[PDB]
Parts: sequence; structure tokens; C-alpha cells
Amino acid sequence: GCWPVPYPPFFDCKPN
Repeated sequence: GCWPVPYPPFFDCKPN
């Protein structure tokens, strides 16, 4: 899953 977050990295992503 990949989604933005209130902190750097502003963009989250945990690919397989």
C-alpha cells in the first residue's frame, strides 16, 4: 500500500 503522510517522506509506499 502507498499513501501520503503528515511527515517526510510526505509519500508512503510499501511495495512487495
